[PDB]
Amino acid sequence: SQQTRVLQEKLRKLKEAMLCMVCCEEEINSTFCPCGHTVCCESCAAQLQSCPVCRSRVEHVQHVYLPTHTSL
Amino acid sequence: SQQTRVLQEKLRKLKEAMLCMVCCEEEINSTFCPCGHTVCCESCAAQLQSCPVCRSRVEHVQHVYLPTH
Ligand SMILES: C[C@@H](O)C(=O)/N=C\c1ccccn1
Ligand SMILES: [Zn+2]
Ligand SMILES: [Zn+2]
Ligand SMILES: [Zn+2]
Ligand SMILES: [Zn+2]
Repeated sequence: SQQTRVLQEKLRKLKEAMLCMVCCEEEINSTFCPCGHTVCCESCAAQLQSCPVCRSRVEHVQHVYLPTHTSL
Repeated sequence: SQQTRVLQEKLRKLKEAMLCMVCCEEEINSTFCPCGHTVCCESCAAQLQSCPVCRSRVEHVQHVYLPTH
């Protein structure tokens, strides 16, 4: 039905929100400290000197283990 | 259809996985440092000495801003 298409869109947007905002290919699993923005995979986070959301300097990157994480 | 029911179930399980493991009522927004387990809301994380997942000592709690919030 049309409702199947609406639910597919909600699921797609929720899954896209869990993907790295820089590469769009890997799951988010890293936090920029101290600002706390959690928007990148570990490979993109290692290459950024400032946060891509708020431009605060990245003092260090904290790996995060989230219950939503998935793998092959 | 049955497909609508399958998608509703996937959405519900994904949303439940974003809720605090201690109170089950608020969204997860805090990380235990240095282990990195991100399983609690701020109020539940504030009072724990050890991580509820791995038992590592909690040196501090980092607030996290997630795009799914
Ligand atoms: C565009 C995206 O794939 C990407 O940026 N990849 C690596 C990188 C390089 C510089 C900064 C952050 N990430
Ligand atoms: Zn990335
Ligand atoms: Zn930031
Ligand atoms: Zn809680
Ligand atoms: Zn832990």
